[PDB]
Amino acid sequence: GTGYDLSNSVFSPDGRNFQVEYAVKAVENGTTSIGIKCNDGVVFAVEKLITSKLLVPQKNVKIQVVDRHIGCVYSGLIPDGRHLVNRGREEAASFKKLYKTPIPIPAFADRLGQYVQAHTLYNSVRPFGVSTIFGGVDKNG
Amino acid sequence: TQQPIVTGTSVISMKYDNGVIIAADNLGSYGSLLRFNGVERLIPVGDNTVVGISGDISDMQHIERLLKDLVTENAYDNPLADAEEALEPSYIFEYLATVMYQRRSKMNPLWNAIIVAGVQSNGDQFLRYVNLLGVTYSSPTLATGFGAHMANPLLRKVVDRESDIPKTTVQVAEEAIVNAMRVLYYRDARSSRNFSLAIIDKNTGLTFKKNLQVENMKWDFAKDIKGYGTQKI
Repeated sequence: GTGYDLSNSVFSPDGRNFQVEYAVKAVENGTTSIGIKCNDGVVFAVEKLITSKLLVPQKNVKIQVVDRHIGCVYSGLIPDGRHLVNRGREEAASFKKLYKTPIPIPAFADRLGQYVQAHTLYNSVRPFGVSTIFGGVDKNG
Repeated sequence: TQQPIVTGTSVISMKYDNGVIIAADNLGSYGSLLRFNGVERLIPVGDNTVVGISGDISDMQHIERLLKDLVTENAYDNPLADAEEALEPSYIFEYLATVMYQRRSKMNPLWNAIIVAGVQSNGDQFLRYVNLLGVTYSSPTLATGFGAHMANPLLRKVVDRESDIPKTTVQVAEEAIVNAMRVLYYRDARSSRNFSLAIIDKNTGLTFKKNLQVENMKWDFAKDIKGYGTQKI
């Protein structure tokens, strides 16, 4: 039939999840942002549209830090982006508190991944309207 | 409700014309056993604040993590983290004070005596105390435990009242501190000869001296002391 795109956790006949795909649309419509992996670190950059001369220059920082060694930048619904970072900070904090060592980037990546993947499991939630570029330096580069 | 196990003794401090000084030996006792010796009990938060802690060491280590976390947190979404919006001694204290009181109020205290020393953004000297009961207060000089009884009397001779601060130089002050540390080594059976000392000057910043030692002790007269009354040899 049809209407497989009205509820979030629903599988369409061809095995897709339209709600997630529609989220991507919000992402693609957002500002452009990138990440470059150099040989001893990573660089993050992003486009900040001057919607008006009224915006105080330099005053609406987009890139965010998690812990003291991780950087995060995203495109799409900014508020969704902040929400995900808040979770990341909690996750990083929880990890350090028990293992002492600041969270390895690969471990942090899955923490964010499992969390985001979680928002595609129920119709009582909406998927994240952002794609996020993030990384840092750890025990392995 | 608990009872301390591994503990640190006195934490002494005072304030001079430009900043404040704080010190504490490097011992971690276990009852009467002077068990651990490389214990730093002076926690620098940023470089305008130094937190000296005495009491249960496990709780101290815990308060240390809380402080590092505070620094990390303050940095989040804070473009002025190391400028207008950096941690002030007064913030670090108010936080610690809050935590300390909540814990005693829940009948599970952080068994410590804490002194926060530092310099406010406007150059003002900051020096305040808080203990496991949540009690707090300020004075030109502050010391925990054993140091409250022996160090204060000495330090107060240098800065007895407010008008004495501007007349006291870092040399005079640091001297008083170092001498007090010696006196404490003479009469506190839970003290160590090694200690750390830190200066927070509104001009020179934070000077953190590790591995000091009590020097120039008088022990020679000990040879003339024989018996406990009538013995002659």
